[PDB]
Amino acid sequence: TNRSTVKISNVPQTIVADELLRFLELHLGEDTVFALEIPFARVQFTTLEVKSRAQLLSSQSKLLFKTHNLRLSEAYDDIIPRPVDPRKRLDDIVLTVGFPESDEKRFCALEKWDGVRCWILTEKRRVEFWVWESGDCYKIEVRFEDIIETLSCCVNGDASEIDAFLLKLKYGPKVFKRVTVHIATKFKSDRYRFCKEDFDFMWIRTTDFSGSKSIGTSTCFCLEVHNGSTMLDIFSGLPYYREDTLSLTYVDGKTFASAAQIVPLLNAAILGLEFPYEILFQLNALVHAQKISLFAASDMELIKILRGMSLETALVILKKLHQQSSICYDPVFFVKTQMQSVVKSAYKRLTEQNIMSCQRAYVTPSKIYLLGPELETANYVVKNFAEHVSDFMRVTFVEEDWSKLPANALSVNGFVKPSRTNIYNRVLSILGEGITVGPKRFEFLAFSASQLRGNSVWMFASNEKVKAEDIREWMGCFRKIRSISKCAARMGQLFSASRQTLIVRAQDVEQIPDIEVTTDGADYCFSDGIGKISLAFAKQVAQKCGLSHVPSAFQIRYGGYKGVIAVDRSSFRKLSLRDSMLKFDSNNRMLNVTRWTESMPCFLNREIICLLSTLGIEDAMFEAMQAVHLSMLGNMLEDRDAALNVLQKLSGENSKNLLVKMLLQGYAPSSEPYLSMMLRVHHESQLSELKSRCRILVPKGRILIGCMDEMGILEYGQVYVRVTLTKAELKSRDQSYFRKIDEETSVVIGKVVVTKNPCLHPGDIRVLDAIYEVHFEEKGYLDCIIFPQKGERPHPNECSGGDLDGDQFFVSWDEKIIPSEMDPPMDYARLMDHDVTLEEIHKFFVDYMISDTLGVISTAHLVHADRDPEKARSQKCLELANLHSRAVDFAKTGAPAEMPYALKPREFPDFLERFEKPTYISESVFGKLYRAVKSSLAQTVAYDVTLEEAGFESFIETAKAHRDMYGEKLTSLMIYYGAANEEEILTGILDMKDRITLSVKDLHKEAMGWFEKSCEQQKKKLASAWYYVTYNPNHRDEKLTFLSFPWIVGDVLLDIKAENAQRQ
Ligand SMILES: [Mg+2]
Repeated sequence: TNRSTVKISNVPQTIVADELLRFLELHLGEDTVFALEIPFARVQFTTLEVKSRAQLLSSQSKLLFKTHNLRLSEAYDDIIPRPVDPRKRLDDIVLTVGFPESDEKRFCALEKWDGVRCWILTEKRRVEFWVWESGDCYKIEVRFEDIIETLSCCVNGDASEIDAFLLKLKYGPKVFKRVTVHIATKFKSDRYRFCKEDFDFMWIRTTDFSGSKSIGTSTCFCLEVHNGSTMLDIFSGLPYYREDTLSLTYVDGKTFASAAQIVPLLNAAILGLEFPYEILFQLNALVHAQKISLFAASDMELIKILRGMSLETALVILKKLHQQSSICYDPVFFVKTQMQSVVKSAYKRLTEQNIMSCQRAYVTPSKIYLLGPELETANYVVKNFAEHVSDFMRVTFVEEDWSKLPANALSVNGFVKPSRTNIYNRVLSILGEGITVGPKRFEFLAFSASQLRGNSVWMFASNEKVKAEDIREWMGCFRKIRSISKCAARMGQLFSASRQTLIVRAQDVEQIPDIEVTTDGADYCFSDGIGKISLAFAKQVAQKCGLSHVPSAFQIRYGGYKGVIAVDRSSFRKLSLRDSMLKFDSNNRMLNVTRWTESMPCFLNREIICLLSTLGIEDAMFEAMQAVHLSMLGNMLEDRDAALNVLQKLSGENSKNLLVKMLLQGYAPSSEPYLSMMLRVHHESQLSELKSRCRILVPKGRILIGCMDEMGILEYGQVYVRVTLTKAELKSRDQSYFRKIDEETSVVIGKVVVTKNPCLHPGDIRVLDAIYEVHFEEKGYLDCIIFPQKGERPHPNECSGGDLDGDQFFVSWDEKIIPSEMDPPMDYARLMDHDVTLEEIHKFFVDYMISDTLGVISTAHLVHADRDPEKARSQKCLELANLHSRAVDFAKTGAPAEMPYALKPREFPDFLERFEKPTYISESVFGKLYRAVKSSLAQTVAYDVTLEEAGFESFIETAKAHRDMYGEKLTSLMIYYGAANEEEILTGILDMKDRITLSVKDLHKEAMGWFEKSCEQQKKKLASAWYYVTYNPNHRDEKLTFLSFPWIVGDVLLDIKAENAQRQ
């Protein structure tokens, strides 16, 4: 319960471990100390009886070495994780990994290991098995969440009822390797040495040590323990322990041994002509999800039954097999039952609805996890190659728990050289040789920047029609690119979502030169990515995007000139691009607009709050703004303000949202059940965000796309910010921070704080001056901060490392957070002849995994910023800001940003919900916001529908089938991914693709709803909407529990409600 690791009190640095080893011998029992640490010293004892006796002697205060007293304090983190309970440390056991081969009582002994040291750790929730395969030692650790079922087994004779203990895993263990340095053993106390049993060496994560790779291809661990008197262990401490002991007999698992370093959990080549894109992937998906066993899919019966039957029914039956949460030990029986009890548009929907059925694969450190076809937003590559959409595969590299791969897993990081571990080599080998799910071999083609951040890789099966290399030829990569950075940029440019604007003539594209100052040594270009566009081209681009207004600037990727282009009414050339926007060469002379300039609501971040506090904004100022935010959030369940205060701006909802529709012209949020539940979900999301990432909205502030003034009027330290006034801002206008330009928009006149999204170094917070230019009408910039054309240094450049390639700048006129003084900024300062190879791109991906994520670097900066007197100007914080800049620049220079141990957060703020880390209270630097958030958190309508929304007699009742079909589809989606009882598009938002899986059934319902409507439409569309409302609300006692079927036609329902209210 304490791990016997006692944090020693103040001790001198001139202390010998052998001295304390022998001194403790004269004070406690003989050889009764396990481990010892001296840098805040730690001593681990053998048991909890020898511990609490030193504490008893510590309370007696007798122990005093030399002239220094010892105050043995509370138990800190374990020096070496060992089970203090003598019984929990099981040694010399027989461990066999396998799967139940679809019988629930027979086990595939894939590989048997003898001498396994099973350490069942409760405080640190993990059971670590120490194996000794070959000549090296490996540790197999389950995580107490891997175990979905622990069973009491009887593998040998029935004389002993309890002989083995099964450990059914759902994610798969993390395998480590015993690697030593053979260095001097003393090192005073040393970190892992001084142990009684010589627990030296390091534990680096590696792959399946078994030649047969039995660890990966096994979903269960069997622990043949010598004694069955261990009921107390392997009990409710191990999750899901049934008391019903099962008789388990071993079977030969030699037929499932695969030596392939890729995809160790797939079916063998025992298929004649079976289609792998629709069964083998789905069968392997079932095996990985453990819905059926590996022998359940490799058996002749199921293979022959699926081969004989139709493919569409096969997809349906395999999906239904994947539906149930238990392990189907009789997939043949399930398939036969669904066959006998069968109860009897087009795949190219991405060309129209921009949604693909992608077959993603999470490649863990030692296992493959195929996840079948899943609906996500389509990208340009599949948009072009929809003929082979089933040949794509979104390969993601995870850490055996569907979590992000740690840098420690892929790199060792007391070491002389950063030697990459076996996980990095495995990822490189998989990216090279590809994933082979049967006949289809998925080999790497390219990845996106977000995919790089998400550790996701696309792989194409080399179909006979088009090879996986020809698509790379289409995308323009690996053709003539010379640098890995620009190769990755070109690869990612064709994956990010965008809108295809008008095709632009190459002759109409002017090339206006860049603006560079080149002062103070650094070469700084003012027009780093900002271009131009004519007003006519702007209007046609706007209507191409889908807007009725002309945005000030568009973030574009036209050809290779990636950047943002502003609307100049003086400009007559169509596109007037620049050289500084060039990233790669491309003949695709057509605009690809990602996002335009809109007045996106502002919201602070923990990094922005940290820097503003460091520059001199008191914590009592942020707390007041968060108090206003929490006041706005508390009454959203009880006031109509949520229509234009929470959903409109705090969340991603807009004027076309259904909740906004029924709140702008509807009743209170708590009146309607669907409205109340969706508003409660939004409330939970906003509170969780504000508690995690302090998105404190500033009404006097807007996050705006950076832009440059194309005329020389704006000077250094001066910016132009003309923003369309919000409704609340329209109500309270004509202030010192604004002046009326039009009936709708106003330009800031006062001081403005400007910083980029990362915003980690004190100095990116720039207190610029918002000035009104007499040329506001001539150029008409809107919802975009206008950086000066000339000056000592470009303002986005001194905003950390920002530039006008579409980077959004945090701009707020709110005087409360505007610093009195601004810190002077950081400096923010190779075409190898070997060209770009596929292996080089794989190495770039691997090294990006080596580099620590921007999120963890920002979190560590927060940790080191919440205690130091200089919050962000601290040496730790400045060095880690430089490291964060290196991590951002990794997309340009492939040097991983390995955060050192000195910069690692030893103890984490209470604001960050890091339960594994040792938390310290953070009442110093705006940690009061978390406490305020917690304090704020811890402070049918059928008749109404039939009256004010269903006045016209519908009497259709055709929506009952939809409620039994679309409701069935929603229940299927909830069973597949969801966990709550929500039936709306936010079902998975408790979410990356749940809004895509959902809102498609509603889109299917919308198609189904109009299909059942014969159109006028008052007798068809309104009738169907009223029938759905009556089916859901009036018969809510039925077995539907949806409350969202009428919301699929919710626009029509709200229109009918307004029409009935208009007639009244
Ligand atoms: Mg940028």
